Amino acid sequence: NVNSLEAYRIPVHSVTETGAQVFGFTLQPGADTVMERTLLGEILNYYANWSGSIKLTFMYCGSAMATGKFLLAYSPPGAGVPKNRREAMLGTHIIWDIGLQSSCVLCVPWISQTHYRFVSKDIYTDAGFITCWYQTSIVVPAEVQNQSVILCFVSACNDFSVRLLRDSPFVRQTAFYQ
Amino acid sequence: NVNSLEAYRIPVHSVTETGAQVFGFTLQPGADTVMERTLLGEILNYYANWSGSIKLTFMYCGSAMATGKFLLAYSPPGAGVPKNRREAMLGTHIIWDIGLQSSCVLCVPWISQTHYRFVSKDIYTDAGFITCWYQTSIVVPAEVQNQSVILCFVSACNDFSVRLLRDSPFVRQTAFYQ
Amino acid sequence: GAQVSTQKTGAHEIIHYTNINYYKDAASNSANRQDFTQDPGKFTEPVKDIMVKSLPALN
Amino acid sequence: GAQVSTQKTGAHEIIHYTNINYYKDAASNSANRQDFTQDPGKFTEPVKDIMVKSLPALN
Amino acid sequence: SDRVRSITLGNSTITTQESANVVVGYGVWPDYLSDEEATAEDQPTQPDVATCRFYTLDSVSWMKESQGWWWKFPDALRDMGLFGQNMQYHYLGRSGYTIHVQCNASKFHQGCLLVVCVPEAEMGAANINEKINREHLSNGEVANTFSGTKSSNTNDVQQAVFNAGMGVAVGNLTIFPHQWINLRTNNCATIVMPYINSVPMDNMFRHYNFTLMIIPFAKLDYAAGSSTYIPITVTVAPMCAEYNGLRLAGHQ
Amino acid sequence: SDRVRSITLGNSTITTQESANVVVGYGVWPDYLSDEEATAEDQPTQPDVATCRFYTLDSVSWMKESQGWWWKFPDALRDMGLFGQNMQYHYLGRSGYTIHVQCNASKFHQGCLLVVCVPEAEMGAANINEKINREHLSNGEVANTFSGTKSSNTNDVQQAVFNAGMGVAVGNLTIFPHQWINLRTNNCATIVMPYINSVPMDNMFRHYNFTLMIIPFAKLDYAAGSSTYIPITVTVAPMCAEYNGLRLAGHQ
Amino acid sequence: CNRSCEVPTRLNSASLKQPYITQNYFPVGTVVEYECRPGYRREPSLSPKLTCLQNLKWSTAVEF
Amino acid sequence: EIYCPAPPQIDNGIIQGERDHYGYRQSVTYACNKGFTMIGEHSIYCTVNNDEGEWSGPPPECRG
Amino acid sequence: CKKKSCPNPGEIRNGQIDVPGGILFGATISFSCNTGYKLFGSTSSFCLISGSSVQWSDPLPECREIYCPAPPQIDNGIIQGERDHYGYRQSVTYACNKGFTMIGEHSIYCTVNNDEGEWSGPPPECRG
Amino acid sequence: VVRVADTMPSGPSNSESIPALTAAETGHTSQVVPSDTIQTRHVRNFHVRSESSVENFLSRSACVYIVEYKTRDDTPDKMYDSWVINTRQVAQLRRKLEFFTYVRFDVEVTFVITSVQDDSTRQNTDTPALTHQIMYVPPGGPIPQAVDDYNWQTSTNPSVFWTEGNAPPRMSIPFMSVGNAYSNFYDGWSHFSQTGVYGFNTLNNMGKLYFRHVNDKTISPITSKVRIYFKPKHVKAWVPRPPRLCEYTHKDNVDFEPKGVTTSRTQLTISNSTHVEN
Amino acid sequence: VVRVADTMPSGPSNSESIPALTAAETGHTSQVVPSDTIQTRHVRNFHVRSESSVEN
Amino acid sequence: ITSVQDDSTRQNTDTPALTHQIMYVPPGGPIPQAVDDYNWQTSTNPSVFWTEGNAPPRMSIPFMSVGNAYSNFYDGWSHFSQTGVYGFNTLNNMGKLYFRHVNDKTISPIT
Ligand SMILES: CCCCCCCCCCCCC/C=C/[C@H](O)[C@H](N)CO
Ligand SMILES: CCCCCCCCCCCCC/C=C/[C@H](O)[C@H](N)CO
Repeated sequence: NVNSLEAYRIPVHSVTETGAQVFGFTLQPGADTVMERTLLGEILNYYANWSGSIKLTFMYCGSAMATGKFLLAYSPPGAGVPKNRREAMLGTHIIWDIGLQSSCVLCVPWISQTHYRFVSKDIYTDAGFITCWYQTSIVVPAEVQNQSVILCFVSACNDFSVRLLRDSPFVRQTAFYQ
Repeated sequence: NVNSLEAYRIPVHSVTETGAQVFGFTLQPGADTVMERTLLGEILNYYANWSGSIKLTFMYCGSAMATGKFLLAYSPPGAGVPKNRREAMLGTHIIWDIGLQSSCVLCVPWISQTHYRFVSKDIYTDAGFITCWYQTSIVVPAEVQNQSVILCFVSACNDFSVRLLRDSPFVRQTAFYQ
Repeated sequence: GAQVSTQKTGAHEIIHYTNINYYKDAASNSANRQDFTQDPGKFTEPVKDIMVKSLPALN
Repeated sequence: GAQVSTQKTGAHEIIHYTNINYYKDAASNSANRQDFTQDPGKFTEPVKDIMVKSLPALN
Repeated sequence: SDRVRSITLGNSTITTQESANVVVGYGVWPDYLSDEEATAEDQPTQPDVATCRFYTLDSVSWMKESQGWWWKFPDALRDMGLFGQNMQYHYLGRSGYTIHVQCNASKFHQGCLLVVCVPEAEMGAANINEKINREHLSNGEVANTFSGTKSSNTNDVQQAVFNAGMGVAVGNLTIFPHQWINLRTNNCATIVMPYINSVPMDNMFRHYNFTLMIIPFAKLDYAAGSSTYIPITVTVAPMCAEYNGLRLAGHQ
Repeated sequence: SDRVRSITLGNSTITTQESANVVVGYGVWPDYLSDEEATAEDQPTQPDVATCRFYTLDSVSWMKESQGWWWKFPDALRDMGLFGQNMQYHYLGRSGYTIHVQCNASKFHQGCLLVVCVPEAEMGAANINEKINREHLSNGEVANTFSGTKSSNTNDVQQAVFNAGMGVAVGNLTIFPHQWINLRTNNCATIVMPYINSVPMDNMFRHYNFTLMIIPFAKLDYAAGSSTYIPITVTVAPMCAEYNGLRLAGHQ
Repeated sequence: CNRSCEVPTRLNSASLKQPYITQNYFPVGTVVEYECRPGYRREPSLSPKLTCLQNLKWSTAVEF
Repeated sequence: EIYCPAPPQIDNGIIQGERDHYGYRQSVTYACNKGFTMIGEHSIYCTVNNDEGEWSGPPPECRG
Repeated sequence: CKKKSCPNPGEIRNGQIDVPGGILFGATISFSCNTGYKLFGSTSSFCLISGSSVQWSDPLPECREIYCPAPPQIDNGIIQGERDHYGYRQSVTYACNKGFTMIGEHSIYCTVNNDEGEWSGPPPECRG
Repeated sequence: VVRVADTMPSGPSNSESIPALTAAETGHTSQVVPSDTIQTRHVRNFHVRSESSVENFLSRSACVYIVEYKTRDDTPDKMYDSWVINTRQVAQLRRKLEFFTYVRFDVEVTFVITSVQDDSTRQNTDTPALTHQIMYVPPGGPIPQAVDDYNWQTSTNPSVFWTEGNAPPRMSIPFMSVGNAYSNFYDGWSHFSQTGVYGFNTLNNMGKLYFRHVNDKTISPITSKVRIYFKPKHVKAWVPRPPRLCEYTHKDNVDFEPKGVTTSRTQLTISNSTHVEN
Repeated sequence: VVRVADTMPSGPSNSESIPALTAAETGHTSQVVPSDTIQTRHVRNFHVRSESSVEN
Repeated sequence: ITSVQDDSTRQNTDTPALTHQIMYVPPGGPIPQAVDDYNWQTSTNPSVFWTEGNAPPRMSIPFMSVGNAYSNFYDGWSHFSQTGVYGFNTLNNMGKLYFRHVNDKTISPIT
């Protein structure tokens, strides 16, 4: 789905059993493959240190008759990835009720021991995990499409900062362009 | 007529049909062949940018019994060269009546999108066209010579400016002069 | 005709430097690496009828 | 014995420079590239009985 | 001297050195329509200097036996730049006019012209109870020509100079704003017509506002050796033009 | 409620009842060129409300597997009444724009659109080192259409949605003034672009100012029995337009 | 004896396939193709091909 | 379309750019040879009188 | 001396001519046909030398019109106003007979992919 | 800072004021502002006639000449060189200075010295750094005749020494003239009887430069060439003059081949292009 | 010297004030301070957006 | 600027210090066609000389553009008829640099 517009479409539908899940990735805006080539991640790859909070916005692009609740959760590192919904509700979560305001904001705060983390991968500055959980279900009436799509956004807060100018690991040149 | 004083003599006579024409050139004081080796054009060839308005003065050097009217017109670029007198009267023109004041002034203003144009030729800073039209005719009495001569002058206004010192493309040397 | 500014220094623990311009053109001067202002209100919040962020901002 | 002038700069958006003369002769000094005055009234309009430019200036 | 006049409109300028007195209108100068005499309700288009400027029509040749020429002026300016373009997109329009007629000769020449602006010059047909084609009334920027004898072309205007097309004595046409171009002393044919109608705005195509006529009363006459080709050039400007009722492109 | 908005320009008015917030520009409102940043010397033509009004472009049909459409807006308004006529007679011109994109469905429908105005969206060619025809960049009021797979039509634009023609990540196009038409809740696609260029006035034909793109990220999806034909209508207005350098009629 | 390129760019994770690994004389417009070395695996977002350009130098080849 | 007839040739003189057909409002300009002097107007033009093509005047003449 | 000028290339009907560097000796012009139109012949000419003057190296090319093939007939349903030829951006609207129900989109339209006419999707179907 | 003049707004006009009708017969350039013929707008213009001043036009490091001399020649005359100082053997600075009839300035003078090893059999050497002497001889002084002449001992004449590898030599020179200004053009004779030499050659009288290697005769020939770069500064100029059309032929007169006025055309009117097709 | 913005302390909340529920459909980036969703503490932050300026 | 002695038979020399010239030609000026061309005499064109072993050459250049700013992207054509060249290549127009050795022809090649 990389070679399509399906990379941005997160599937959501009605599930025959709750306690479930939707997705998850690792909070590394410039090391993780998910938010690597994003606007924040490409500004952030010319640097080598970062600091501050990170926002996540989830636009539910489904029908107006559809409704449901989600569990948007952040887990600081030190333990593993949570495997249940009840392990992920011990973290920093918000329960999102879909309604007339079709989007919500998960704010990932700055929980660290150092003032800075590396924009590349080291084990000393691990940053946590972001998971989303089917909490209840998707409930639709008759003659309404069950399978809908969530879109996820990312940006930075007003306390975000970058520090060490380096060259980006994505530019590559073999010969002069002529 | 380059190798004579006939380069400066513009012919004018009585024409058997009006709606006509007299001459025309391209407003490039240092690129166009007409005003290339002029005083303004030779000051202007040591530079590479110019700006400001340009004057044109037309001394009618004919008899004192001769009379007639002309259409002195400037056409900003974007369309082609006008081919009628009615296409050239859509521009910036003045109608010149020959009388006791034997000369008139066509003032070419600064109609541009940039502050500067190049004194050499590029397509991005085209500057327009200068044409003169038999509007009516030359009317003379008996035993008076029909064929007379217009002289054209050029100078610059009080808002004219030149910018980039370069060497002139007209100096050429092969060996030392001894 | 010198001018004295502050040096970039650490926090939680005002050193000055001096500067003289030697050339007649302003393109010759050293680069201005000490302007830290910003205004991200034309890219974020680029709307009409400015929102409140506590109201629903709809209906 | 220094002297402080203004640098040549752009318009629509007063920077100073300093100058010291080191040699005893005035032919040694740097060139005066900042005099922008003019008076084109001896080459243009070089006549007697100064015209008005709105009158016919004849008869 | 008062023989010299400059006239500046838009990006166009006319200089004359043998003017006599610039003739100008019924005493009234053109001005935009007030909102106390107005009828249409939407905002007018006072376009710019892009219409209020001089346009040069075609030249007619004055020979020894020429009789007279005429134009119809809201219709003659129908392909003259953005002015004509506004005519094709609006329903109602309104303007005064600065007409400047030029003609020159030498001092060994003789002959006299009459230049009249006639409002509502409704022409009569050559054969009596028969229609007139529009191409015989107004031919755009191209002049129609009077004759000396009575004319009998089909679907055409009765063109005798001594009745001026309308059916009056041609020496009585000095009741309208006019001048003379006596080749002894003139070139100053202005007539700055105001807007003259019986309604505050009008359609440019369906109505002709006035008619310019250039009739030589003392014919052109010269000795052998002088210039035999003497053109007459008519230049015309709209003044305080405005437009109303914008819709699709009109009737060509 | 703040879901309702009226927009009045000239003799045209748009009412919407499911607006969300009318999106408008870089924070800057369009205004006429000041005479302290001006370059050209003759008097500008601020024409009237005759250009500052809404024009409706063609409608494109949003199917289940549609990918995206684009326009080039100084060039798309080239036959839209007197606006386009001023483009053909002047050399320099300048305007902001009020773009209002409309699209509607029912509450049993789902799907989401992105509406971006991109300044200087220089498109890349399908085959690499080869010219592009002008008809493939801008087709007037008629939209060009992106694809899903890479394209290899000769003298044509590389049209993949996931690179947006320009060669970037398509999720990064929210850096430009934009909206979303989520069919759950929207119709309010304004973008009131100011004049954005690197020169105070520019040519309308030789330069394209910006590019409107309507890309569905969450595709249109409905159950059997709903209306399958869902059009998308784009309406566009010039604001504070002015024109300069009048000459003969231009390049069609 | 036309113009020819050099040996294609030696990558530390890919080797040439086997019409191209032996033969010299690469003219202009020649495409060559790489395979994953043992033991590596393909990255699907990159196409492992190299075109030799007009100036007798290959296109940029980084890590396939 | 109404046409004037063929324009009359003058003695000792030619027509500058003689067209094959002459419609309404169109003129012929008469030149004159070396050693001859024009008399009268240079050009006559085409008229319609009684729905009939007709030249407006007599052609000029060159004496010398 | 100075360069000679080749003749003015003029126009291609339903195509462009791109003249980046004038039409002097040693120039290059390029050729491209519009949307829905296909180029047949030459893509470029040079202002070469020909005898005692300069001429263009290739003759003027031609822009033929691209057509999608005949639209597929659906079972139990006709086409509203079926045209004989279908060019670019043009669509067929499928109707449906009495006693039958449409499934899917009504209309498909004509596309060009790899310089080739092609309908955009499958035609619909009427079950009843 | 002296900006250029601005454009003022105007409107319609119908009066006996005629700025377009002038008399060019009275030696007089008309001063028609563009707001007098067309209707203009208010333009606040911020341009400066800065880089068109005579200082900013002439104060660039121009040149005058190239000079060649060797360090091992069998003939003793090619071991040093000399140059009688004028500014009229290179056409660019000559034409630029001959825009004006009188000039008055100081000169900043720079030398650019480059040495090339000549061709010989024993071409593999170990040569130390060459050292050059540039001696100026004022008008009338004694001239050297060899490289080991004792006239090079520069006790009163100003001379400059230079070592290979450093910054180039540069020195300033005041207004060294006997009149009130320099003469670009002199319409007269040297003798009172209107005989002798004609033109500007009577007034040059600047003395001359002499160039040698300070080192002794090397074991392999090396040719050195020094380029004299003249650069005027502190400039005043009087009674301007048209730019020259024809090409220069010699350095001591103004003699020329008659060249036409400009480049030709094929016809006196313009039109649209008649090349290839649509 | 223009430091980055600080974090303010907060507490429990039960009201009709909803900073998390926004509309991303209005071209608008939400400006949720981290003290609006979780209970935070007073952080006096001393970081400078210095080396991210367009000159630097 | 770095120089490498090329490969030849007579490779043992005694070469003095190389001197370089970098001449800038503004857009429209005359171009050199050889190393002994007289267009290198830099009377109005700015040129920089450099000797082997010193600090590298460095000079400052003002905002040399005809518009109000530089353009990274241009969505338009060179000709008014929407033909010609497309993109940012219409607006480059910076002139060009020319590079030579000030010395005469050596007895061994050095690149
Ligand atoms: C040891 C270094 C001394 C260098 C001496 C070289 C220059 C000394 C002579 C003065 C230069 C005069 C400049 C040219 C004079 C006038 O401009 C010309 N006659 C042109 O009219
Ligand atoms: C003798 C030394 C002179 C050196 C001259 C070299 C540079 C002179 C040219 C000016 C450089 C312009 C910098 C690049 C311009 C813009 O950024 C590009 N168009 C990118 O948009």
